[PDB]
Amino acid sequence: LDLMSGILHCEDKDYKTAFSYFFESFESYHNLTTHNSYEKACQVLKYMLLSKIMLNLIDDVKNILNAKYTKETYQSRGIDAMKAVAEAYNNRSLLDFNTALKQYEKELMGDELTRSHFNALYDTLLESNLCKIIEPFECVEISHISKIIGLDTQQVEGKLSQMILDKIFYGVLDQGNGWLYVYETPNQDATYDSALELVGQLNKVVDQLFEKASVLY
Amino acid sequence: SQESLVKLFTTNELMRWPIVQKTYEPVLNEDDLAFGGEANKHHWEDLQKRVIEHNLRVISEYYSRITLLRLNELLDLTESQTETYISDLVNQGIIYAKVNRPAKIVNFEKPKNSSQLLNEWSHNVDELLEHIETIGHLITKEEIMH
Amino acid sequence: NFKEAAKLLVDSLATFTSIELTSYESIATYASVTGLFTLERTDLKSKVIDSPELLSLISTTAALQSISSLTISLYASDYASYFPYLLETYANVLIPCKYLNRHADFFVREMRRKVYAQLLESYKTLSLKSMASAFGVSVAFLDNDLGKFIPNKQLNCVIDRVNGIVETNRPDNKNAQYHLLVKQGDGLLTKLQKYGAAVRLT
Amino acid sequence: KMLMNLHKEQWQSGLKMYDYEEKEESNLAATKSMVKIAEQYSKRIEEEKELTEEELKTRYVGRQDPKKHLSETADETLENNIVSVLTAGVNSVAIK
Repeated sequence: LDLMSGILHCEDKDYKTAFSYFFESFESYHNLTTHNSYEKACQVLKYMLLSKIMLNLIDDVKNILNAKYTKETYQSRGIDAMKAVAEAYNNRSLLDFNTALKQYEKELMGDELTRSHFNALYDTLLESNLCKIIEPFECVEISHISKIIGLDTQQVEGKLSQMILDKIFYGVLDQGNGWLYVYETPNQDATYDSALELVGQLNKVVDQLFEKASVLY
Repeated sequence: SQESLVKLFTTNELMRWPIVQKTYEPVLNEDDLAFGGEANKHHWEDLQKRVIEHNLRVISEYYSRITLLRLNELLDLTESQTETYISDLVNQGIIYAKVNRPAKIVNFEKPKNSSQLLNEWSHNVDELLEHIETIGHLITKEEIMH
Repeated sequence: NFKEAAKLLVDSLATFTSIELTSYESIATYASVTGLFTLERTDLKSKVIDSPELLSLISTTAALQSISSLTISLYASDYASYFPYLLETYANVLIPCKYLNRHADFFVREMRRKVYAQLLESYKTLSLKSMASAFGVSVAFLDNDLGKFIPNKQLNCVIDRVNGIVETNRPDNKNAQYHLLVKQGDGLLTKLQKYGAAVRLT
Repeated sequence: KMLMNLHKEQWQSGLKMYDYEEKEESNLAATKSMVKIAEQYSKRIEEEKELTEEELKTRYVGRQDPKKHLSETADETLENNIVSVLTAGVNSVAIK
């Protein structure tokens, strides 16, 4: 019961509830008899490490670890993965994660929940680093972003196109010089918007007037 | 002895590292628990950062626009160093800036809307009319004098 | 006009009661068509990709399948795979339908307009080859399709054939909001005149 | 004459323009408020055309008159903004 809820609130993206539920199921699975609860202690444990990585508190990934149940009783490739990704999100190094999931690929393929949260994780990580670079910069080359961010030149240009569409900086990428302009400018004014409504009102009113004048004709 | 070092950073003048280094080299680099001790030998190296970060305050206020190529002379840095130190310093909130990567111009500025610029322009006008009224009173007054 | 259609039919996914009214897989297909037409990214993604109702119904038949894959590709900016899905949508969805046989021509033409216009919003400059390659067409063929769509305008672009770029003009600022108002006002002035001459005659 | 007079810059207070933040405020409020009294104006004239004038005005919100009130606001904000344009055009050219 707790397991199911654990996965589902984790997916809904609340990692405070997930961690509590997956702590509860850790107590049950670990200490009662094993028939498949070997496999299910091991899996709940990996999702406990994952939840902390999303919060960006990575000391708690390390507090959970110890060779008493985490590198002793359940010892998997998956344990090494989680601390690798943990270091990488904290560092702000998307390159470290990219190396990490390459060599922990077999953990990744086998679990659905990890795979969903390592996508969530990739895009949240990419946006936070990307910001840092383009906040004190304008007219900045795409090659220059790429070195810092850990990505190919193209991969950067492709991603940048999507950030504009979400409107998280709403700029334009100029591809013929490779420069990125960030525009935070208001292109909107209050008077003008309210004026479109005011005029709108009068058009409806003039139809209503026309009926009353029908008698004259 | 103390007064000459502290005085430099209470003013908002320009200053340059190879010069500041030399001045205090047989005064305070020869006093331990300041610069030139052991752990303090590795803080003489820190003094460099302080001079730069103070200079950027001055330069932002004073230059509304300056070339980068000029900026790297001033701070006594090369291009790689100079961009890093402006970027960190924009985040901290002391200055607000935009830096261009091809090697064009680095503009230091604070945002100013249409409404804001005009407000200043309202105040100028009001103040000019107060100036003229008091001037008419002292002319009348001169007729009494002579 | 589909503006009304979307509104009624996205709701008709949730609760449907059917007495001489056509199948629930049939109603789902129609709803995806009307979603695309009306709404833009942010809204679209909620309504017709994240519906619980469509996600429980899956795809098993051709018609539903092609329409569905097209919709995710408009959102997800895979423009490569967009045109094979677009072409599938012409044959299997628009034309065998009674209520879209006459709106098939209009719907595909619009679709070509939107996808290229989305790309343009994220760009100030592109190159001709990059742009063409993504679509999976030729530069020559691309200039030709742009050259029907631009006069009427939803793209908001020009093409410099000479420097080899595609350049993008932006009239969105206060300029845009001024143009919106003067035109709406031009009509109010026409109507006021028109009724007024008639009573002044009486 | 002694009572009628005022300051030495009261006869020299039309050159004293206002801060334009405040003038923007004046622009913004008047347009917004008129949308809501206009809405009120639409409801009033949907009916109100059977017999007995006072009754109809009691029924369809013809008392608490929005027709009168919409005109009033418009005129009021209209006379202000003619002088504000006048002020700016004088001060820019005159001084410099």
